[PDB]
Amino acid sequence: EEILEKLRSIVSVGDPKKIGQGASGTVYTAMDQEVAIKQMNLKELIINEILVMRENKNPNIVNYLDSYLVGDELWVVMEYLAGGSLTDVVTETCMDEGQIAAVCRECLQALEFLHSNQVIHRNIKSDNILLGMDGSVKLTDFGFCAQITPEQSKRSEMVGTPYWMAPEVVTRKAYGPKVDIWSLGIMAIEMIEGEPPYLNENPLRALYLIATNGTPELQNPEKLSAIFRDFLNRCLEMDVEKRGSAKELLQHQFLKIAKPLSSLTPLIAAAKEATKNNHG
Ligand SMILES: CNc1ncc2cc(-c3ccc(-n4ccnc(C)c4=O)cc3Cl)c(=O)n(CCCN)c2n1
Repeated sequence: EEILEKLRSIVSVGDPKKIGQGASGTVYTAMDQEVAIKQMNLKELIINEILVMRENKNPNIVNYLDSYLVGDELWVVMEYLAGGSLTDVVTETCMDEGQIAAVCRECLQALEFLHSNQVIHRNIKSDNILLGMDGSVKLTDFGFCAQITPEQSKRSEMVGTPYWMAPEVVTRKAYGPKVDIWSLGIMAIEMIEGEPPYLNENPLRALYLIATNGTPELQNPEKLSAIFRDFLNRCLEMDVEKRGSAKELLQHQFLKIAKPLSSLTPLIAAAKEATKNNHG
């Protein structure tokens, strides 16, 4: 009806000329340069995702291309980043603080371009971090994003992935763009330990634990620099006022030891090889 008609007007009807799959729905790679195209069988959430990315292009954000659809079902074409996801790196390799810092910088820069444009991601995690072969870092999957306004600057709906969700979100309190900061802090734990806290627990158990403990403890804090140790706490602070911002954290001392983005290309190569080991 109405909402489908609005989406119909955004979608192009030109000339449309394989990752495999597939969660909601399936994602492929094709030839019409190398691209990535998703298929969903058919809503305002789709419209919001397409609009936010179409109207907020950035080198630190995976680039939108075009939109098509047959009868129902829908096609979103976007660029392809060949280095894969950060999840493949954090789960198969060890990152030094220099490499961990470099990633956080690119992510904080991607969060500063968003927070200043009244946009909260709300689903920051390593799975939603994609890598270029040159070690470039880009944010993806904005299906959970929420645009804020001068009149309404906060929200109260429970959205995101449990293990990366800030306490104020799981306790159904009002929150802002600093939930992307907590999620960044959890993603830093990924780059240290391989997993977010409580990953062995089921998602509901994790939520309960996040409400209880608040700030999560690292398995081996003594293996970290006092400057990295400081960066984490500035991300994982309970008080929203005390917790750092994308702009504020971009000027942190931990990001000065950031290695060149080229230093992430051996991590990528390792991830690629380890992805081959798991199959054979
Ligand atoms: C591996 N390189 C790589 N590089 C780029 C991508 C891009 C996407 C990707 C990301 C977002 C969208 N998108 C955009 C706007 N509105 C909607 C409804 C939508 O689905 C489509 C794709 Cl195809 C995508 O889904 N993947 C798959 C893994 C991340 N989800 C990608 N993988």
